[PDB]
Amino acid sequence: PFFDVQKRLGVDLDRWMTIQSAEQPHKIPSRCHAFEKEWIECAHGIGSIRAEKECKIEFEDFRECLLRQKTMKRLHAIRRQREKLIKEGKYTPPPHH
Amino acid sequence: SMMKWNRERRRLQIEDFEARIALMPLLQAEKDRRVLQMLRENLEEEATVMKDVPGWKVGESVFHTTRWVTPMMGELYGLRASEEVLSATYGFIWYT
Amino acid sequence: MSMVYMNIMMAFTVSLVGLLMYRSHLMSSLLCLEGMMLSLFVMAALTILNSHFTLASMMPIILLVFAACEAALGLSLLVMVSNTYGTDYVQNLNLLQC
Amino acid sequence: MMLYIVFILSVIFVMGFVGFSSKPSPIYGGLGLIVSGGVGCGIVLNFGGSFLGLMVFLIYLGGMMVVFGYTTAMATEQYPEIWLSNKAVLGAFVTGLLMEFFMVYYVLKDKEVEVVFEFNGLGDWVIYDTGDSGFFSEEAMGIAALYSYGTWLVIVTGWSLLIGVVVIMEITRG
Amino acid sequence: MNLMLALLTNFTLATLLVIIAFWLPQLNVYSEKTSPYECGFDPMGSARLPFSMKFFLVAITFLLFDLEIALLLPLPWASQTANLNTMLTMALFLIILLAVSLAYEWTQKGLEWTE
Amino acid sequence: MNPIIFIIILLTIMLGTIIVMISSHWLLVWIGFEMNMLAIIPIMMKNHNPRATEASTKYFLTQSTASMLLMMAVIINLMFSGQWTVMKLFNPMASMLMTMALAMKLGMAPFHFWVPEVTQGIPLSSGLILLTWQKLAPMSVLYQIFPSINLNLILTLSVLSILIGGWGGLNQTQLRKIMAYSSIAHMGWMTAVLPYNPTMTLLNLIIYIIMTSTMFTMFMANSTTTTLSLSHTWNKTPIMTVLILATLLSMGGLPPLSGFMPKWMIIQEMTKNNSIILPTFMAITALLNLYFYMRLTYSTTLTMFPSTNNMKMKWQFPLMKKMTFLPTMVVLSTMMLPLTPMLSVLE
Amino acid sequence: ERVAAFLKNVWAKEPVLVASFAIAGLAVILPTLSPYTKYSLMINRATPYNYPVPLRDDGNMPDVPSHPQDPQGPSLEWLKRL
Amino acid sequence: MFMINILMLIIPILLAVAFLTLVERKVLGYMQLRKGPNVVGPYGLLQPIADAIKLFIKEPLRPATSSASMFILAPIMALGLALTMWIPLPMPYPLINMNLGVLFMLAMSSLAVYSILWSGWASNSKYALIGALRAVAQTISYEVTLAIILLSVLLMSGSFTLSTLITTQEQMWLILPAWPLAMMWFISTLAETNRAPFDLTEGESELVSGFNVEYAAGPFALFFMAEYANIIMMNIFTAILFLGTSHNPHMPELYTINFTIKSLLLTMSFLWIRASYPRFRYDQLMHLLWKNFLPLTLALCMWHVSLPILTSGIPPQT
Amino acid sequence: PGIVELPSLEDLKVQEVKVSSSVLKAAAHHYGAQCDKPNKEFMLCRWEEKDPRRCLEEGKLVNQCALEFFRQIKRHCAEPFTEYWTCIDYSGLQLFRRCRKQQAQFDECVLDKLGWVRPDLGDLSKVTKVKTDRPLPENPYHSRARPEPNPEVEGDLKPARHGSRLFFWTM
Ligand SMILES: CCCCCCCCCCCCCCCCCC(=O)OC[C@H](COP(=O)(O)OCCN)OC(=O)CCCCCCCCCCCCCCCCC
Ligand SMILES: CCCCCCCCCCCCCCCCCC(=O)OC[C@H](COP(=O)(O)OCCN)OC(=O)CCCCCCCCCCCCCCCCC
Ligand SMILES: CCCCCCCCCCCCO[C@@H]1O[C@H](CO)[C@@H](O[C@H]2O[C@H](CO)[C@@H](O)[C@H](O)[C@H]2O)[C@H](O)[C@H]1O
Ligand SMILES: CCCCCCCCCCCCO[C@@H]1O[C@H](CO)[C@@H](O[C@H]2O[C@H](CO)[C@@H](O)[C@H](O)[C@H]2O)[C@H](O)[C@H]1O
Ligand SMILES: CCCCCCCCCCCCO[C@@H]1O[C@H](CO)[C@@H](O[C@H]2O[C@H](CO)[C@@H](O)[C@H](O)[C@H]2O)[C@H](O)[C@H]1O
Ligand SMILES: CCCCCCCCCCCCO[C@@H]1O[C@H](CO)[C@@H](O[C@H]2O[C@H](CO)[C@@H](O)[C@H](O)[C@H]2O)[C@H](O)[C@H]1O
Repeated sequence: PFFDVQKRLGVDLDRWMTIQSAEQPHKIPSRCHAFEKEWIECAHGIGSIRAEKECKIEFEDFRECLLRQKTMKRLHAIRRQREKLIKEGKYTPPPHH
Repeated sequence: SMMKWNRERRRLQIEDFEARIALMPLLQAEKDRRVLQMLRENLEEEATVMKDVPGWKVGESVFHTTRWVTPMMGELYGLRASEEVLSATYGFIWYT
Repeated sequence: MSMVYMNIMMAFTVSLVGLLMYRSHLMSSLLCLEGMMLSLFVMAALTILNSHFTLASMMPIILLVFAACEAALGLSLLVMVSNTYGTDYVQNLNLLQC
Repeated sequence: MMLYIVFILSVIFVMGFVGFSSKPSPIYGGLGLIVSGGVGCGIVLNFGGSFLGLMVFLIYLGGMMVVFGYTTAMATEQYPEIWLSNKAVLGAFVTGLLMEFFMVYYVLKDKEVEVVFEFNGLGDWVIYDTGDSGFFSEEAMGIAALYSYGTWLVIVTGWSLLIGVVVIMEITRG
Repeated sequence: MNLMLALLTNFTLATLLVIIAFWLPQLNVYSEKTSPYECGFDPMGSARLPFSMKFFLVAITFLLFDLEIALLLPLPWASQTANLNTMLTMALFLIILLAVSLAYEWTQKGLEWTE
Repeated sequence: MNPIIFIIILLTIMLGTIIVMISSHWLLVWIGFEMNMLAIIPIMMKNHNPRATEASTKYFLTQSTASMLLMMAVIINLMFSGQWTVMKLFNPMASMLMTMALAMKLGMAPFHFWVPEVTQGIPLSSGLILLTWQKLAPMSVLYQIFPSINLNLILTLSVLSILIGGWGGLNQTQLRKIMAYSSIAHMGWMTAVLPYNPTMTLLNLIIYIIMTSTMFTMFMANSTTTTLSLSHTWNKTPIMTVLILATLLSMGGLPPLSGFMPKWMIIQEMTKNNSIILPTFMAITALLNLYFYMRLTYSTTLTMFPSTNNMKMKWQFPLMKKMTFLPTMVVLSTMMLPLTPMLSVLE
Repeated sequence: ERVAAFLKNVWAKEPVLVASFAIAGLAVILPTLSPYTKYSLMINRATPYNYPVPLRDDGNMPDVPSHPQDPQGPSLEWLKRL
Repeated sequence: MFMINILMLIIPILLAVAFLTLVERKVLGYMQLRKGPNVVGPYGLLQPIADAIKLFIKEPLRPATSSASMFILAPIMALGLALTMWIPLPMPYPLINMNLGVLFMLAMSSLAVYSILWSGWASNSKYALIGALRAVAQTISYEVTLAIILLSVLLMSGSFTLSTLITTQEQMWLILPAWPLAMMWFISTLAETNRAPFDLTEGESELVSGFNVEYAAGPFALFFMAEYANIIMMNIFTAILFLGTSHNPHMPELYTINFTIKSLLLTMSFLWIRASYPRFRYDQLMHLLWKNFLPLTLALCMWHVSLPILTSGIPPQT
Repeated sequence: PGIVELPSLEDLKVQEVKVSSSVLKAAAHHYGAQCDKPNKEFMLCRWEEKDPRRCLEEGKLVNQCALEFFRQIKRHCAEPFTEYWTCIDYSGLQLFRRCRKQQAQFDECVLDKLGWVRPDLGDLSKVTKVKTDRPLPENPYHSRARPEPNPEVEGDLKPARHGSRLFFWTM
């Protein structure tokens, strides 16, 4: 905040909703709760300039949880390789799949 | 009249909620084995489909952390009939 | 990203272009403003719902509330524009070039 | 085909946006916004937000009813323009559909698409959560928390709505 | 599915009734028959001419009031909170400000139609 | 407007600005802008004439558009970081959209077209709020997001604002349009130094507000809105012509007046970072601002323009306007250079 | 006296608004006077939407029960009698 | 088996609607010291069939000045949405069990207004336009009060599920603790259904036929079927809300009989009211809701938030 | 970034408790009391370990206790129980309040024949303590080492040397 009246007065106006790992109703956790907790605790107190490099691993995992871009790339590759073998007659899925 | 009836309805809700709490351990244990079984099967059939691929390593994580991560729908049902995928994704929302 | 985001982001962009490319009626542009907010509501709701950000579920509702305050404000000015000129045409609002 | 339900609704979402963004008579623009609001409710509902989806539809139906009334009063002409009646409106309308149709055609063909930024076209279900078994709706718990956690939000929104009434009275008192 | 099937069936039933209504009866179309109705004499001016709205201010107020109910409809769920002291205060606070805004518009003659 | 309603609306303009400055959550920042926009519009329409209606409409369309781009940035930021904290943004596309959104709110070039027109179409008291108080909220956001702002984008906006503000004011005879283009020119200095030292952005902002408040108060004191109407002031109140002269020379940045202080501290910060060409270009281009300030001093104080016979009637009546704080503001606008090291209070 | 003179007038002219304000006043006032209000929050607390995660017995938690039917822990006898 | 269930819902709806037209004409007739249809079939029992056949073999007209697509669309929307209103109704089991059934009904009621607005506008005739703009005023009059009336009742039920209202009223009808809301709800449904004394969007004696003046034959019939279907559906909704029928899970047909009797009588009350009163002026309708119901509805909403909390009788969420 | 370690299909094998939810619900209250210990040892494990792979053994003991619990009912109270859950299964919501008569018959049967007492209202929602011989995990999140904090600035605040030192200013 430009003026930190919330800290000066010790009143919580909006920071209860700033992060998804904050206290939720009935303790419902977000899907990326662990990832964001790890990132927040890694970067706590050292500043963004340091956190940008020293907490890169935690932030990258957190980003992967949020948007799942690497997982979708991986699944898109497997699904592509399956259609490659189905038409070429080189693989029969199992019954359970 | 509504006060008394709503009090009793609240005592009934607590009994119903507690029966669920009694069974959650068993349901949780079943869910863990089922999820792990589905992931294991996905891994078996990943190896065959992607054996020939040059740089592939089967079952590689996308995460730097080795911590257990809950799979998303595509990870778990990625290679299964649409009937089962459709039921697992939209079955609840589409149930009347 | 997931494919749904392609069409929601596209819808926002379409309405933004619709807002920035005026015709005559001022009412038509106010509609494009309302459409822009609708895409933002949907785009925000998807993110919050999919990530299970429980407390953020109220945020889209708050978005609609200030959307109505904007629409009501927009319509109020349209009434005055219409009263002055007898149309809601935006080419009539050119007195302030000089 | 049903696994692509959110995608199909989102295609109609854009088509409704192209509808009112090309800016025909506001009568038809309101129609396009109602369709988009309707399918938009369908999109959000399919992500588990039944209350959010129905609410945005309900609000926008009320809003477009007022817009309709104001249109017949303040935004009408002798020959209200449909999408085919005007060359600028038709060009924008066609351009929107063709841009939309080509994004759809290529994202489906490749299960992926680069339209400025990369979008994956595996189907929208793949990102969904896999383990739900609570005795409540998480969206309902989050929304209801507005009255226990969102004291500050309640105050600023409630105050803004009251000021809103005061302001529109001022603005329209010639 | 059940929901989409139900909507499709209803609106298809309505569409079929219209198709029958137009294709079954014998038609005889000429200019005078299809002319606009106005009690026997030809209309004076287009029906597309502007139609003044005398309740325009209530109509804008409806938009603001119609969003208030979106804020209030969650109240049955909010009543399940453990923090009932805050919830009851904010629920009453919101409704009172709605009443105050109504009383203001009423006292300022916003609810009277322009003559 | 009922006097009580005017006070409630004014306090809501301030509350929306305050909310932006104290919020740690992007949603509450957006709410603050929306609340501020809602309250200011009736102040623009206060006199109810076609020009006020046109001004308010143009203002509403611009600010409402900026808010949608502002909220788009917030939601994109949420997708790529999963949080709402007001700080650096985590996506370059979000940074651009937010930066443009704040540029339109400030009226920086090339999003500047509304500022001259809106300022001309509303009274002087409303124009004072628009060109002063309304800068606080967008600047307070830039002050917090600058570590992620694109340097080329922000310096491009600053360069264009200084050029367009300087050129735009050369062709104006209307005082409200002169102040509007001056405001655009001064906005550029504030953002030009923001990437290097945000403390100098605040200093320029504060000094700009004091000088701009002083000028508007003096225009209100005499109910003058055009160059020629202001040229009669020497015949009514000679003292006010000297205050205008001192204030205008200050806004031109001439030593030893206060308005030189921000130009001086901004050039220092830019040179420390090996930025030599840009401050030189900025200082020379600010001579355009000095030019059309100097014209006003000529027609107002340093010559005596023709008067009218009816002007004699005004000699017999005193100034009744409140002129709140004008004695303090004019002294601050002019005699503050010896206290420059006090800028560390803003650190 | 003016208390009744004003009230009688509004009863005659706008009984709808008289009833509205009386009902709204009771809503604001009675919750602070009712002795049953305290149970509203207790009942909401006693409703178990979540699993009660057990604690690692570390050898000194006398107030915590080992079995759900142990005498320790909160009881709902007050709720059966409500 | 679901498709069969759909047909066993909408075929009976349309048959009940057809014979509601006969019942109205007989009930009005006897209240008017006459008989009403008693020649076409015994006791006029074939009269609805004659009218239906008549209209659908009548020539349908597309006015020269009308907007063709919107002209056709509006009646299709009217009947389609009218039938959609019935799917979440628990009689005692809904066809579609919805978590937010009440909210669904509200949204669909709002959408059905556009079948009035678009038909009137698409007709491109002055009486049709005047009728449609009366529908705008009518919606503005009742919609806000209608939603808040429901909210106050649902604070006792605890959910937006229609089937929960059956559970809520197992000991006692909600009409007892909320008869002031029942009063205001009942009037709001007359306005919502465009029924006398709020028959303004048609306003025969003023607007000839208002929004549907240019409609003939089958397209006109669709509007008639829609309105009469909504009249029945809104009184079923009123019966569920305020006169909850007890449900025995093993004898579900006893619920249906008791609930059907209640819904019929409430529908007869609509006809009775039509026979009794003059018509409102449409600005006087707006002042009725905003200056009388809304202040009272807001006060009662405050009361019904506080009352469960102060009496420790908040209903279960589930 | 690593291979995800999954148990083999052999390790995931256990004799399932294959009864319907109506059966589970009808026996829930007694099952909550009779199988509390393995159940609460499994739930402590899952919440501490945060890994389904790390609690498989505890999961099996939950299953084994369930089967043992249901075998006791089958031996001694099959008919009274079959009536009870048959009544529960009829209800679309599976409500307890529609089968108090059959519940009483089942309850008294298990009480007489096995000494099983039904838990009271509020018993099964209690937070209980459980003794375990499994060691508390050390780094359940697999956290890396936290970056070191910025070196703290400490000392006695002295006046600025020669003042501001801004250009010519001497103070
Ligand atoms: C301190 C360290 C920092 C250094 C920064 C610089 C500090 C100076 C800041 C100045 C602040 C503004 C206040 C200046 C006070 C001027 C007093 C004055 O001008 O006399 C008043 C008189 C007004 O007339 P009146 O009140 O009616 O008296 C009877 C005559 N009719 O006036 C008149 O009648 C004059 C009318 C004719 C106009 C002549 C204009 C030329 C003289 C202008 C001199 C002031 C220039 C100030 C600019 C800065 C100078 C460095
Ligand atoms: C302003 C006077 C000059 C007028 C011509 C304008 C010149 C250009 C103005 C631009 C700024 C340049 C100022 C240059 C001096 C600033 C640097 C400086 O002076 O050092 C810091 C100064 C303390 O001075 P120091 O060296 O410590 O000597 C102490 C003597 N007791 O601490 C300071 O910074 C404050 C000193 C500012 C200089 C003016 C104040 C001197 C005190 C006299 C005030 C008047 C008191 C009498 C009041 C009369 C009331 C009618
Ligand atoms: C006024 C304009 C109106 C239109 C508004 C449209 C808004 C659309 C928002 C889409 C946001 C996408 O944002 C963009 O995503 C891609 C992901 O591949 C990122 O891509 C980049 O960063 C990520 C990791 O940081 C990696 O993919 C890689 O380093 C690089 O490709 C971009 O850094 C980011 O800018
Ligand atoms: C008013 C105009 C409205 C325009 C609406 C436009 C809707 C957009 C069209 C989306 C069409 C989606 O099309 C969908 O693509 C996927 C491609 O995997 C198909 O899914 C496919 O998956 C597997 C792949 O192993 C195939 O074996 C299977 O045969 C096929 O179904 C779906 O069968 C198809 O329904
Ligand atoms: C224009 C602005 C208008 C603002 C109007 C604000 C009106 C607010 C009136 C007070 C509303 C709440 O009133 C207050 O509610 C709480 C609980 O709900 C009551 O609290 C009571 O019940 C709660 C639990 O339910 C217990 O924790 C508490 O010990 C008990 O006293 C208070 O006794 C009562 O004083
Ligand atoms: C907490 C919610 C419940 C509390 C009630 C909240 C709503 C309060 C409504 C406004 C109350 C005061 O504001 C209102 O002022 C106008 C003055 O023009 C009065 O209105 C006056 O003219 C109108 C039209 O002829 C009529 O209502 C009436 O004949 C007369 O009293 C109202 O009688 C009074 O009610």
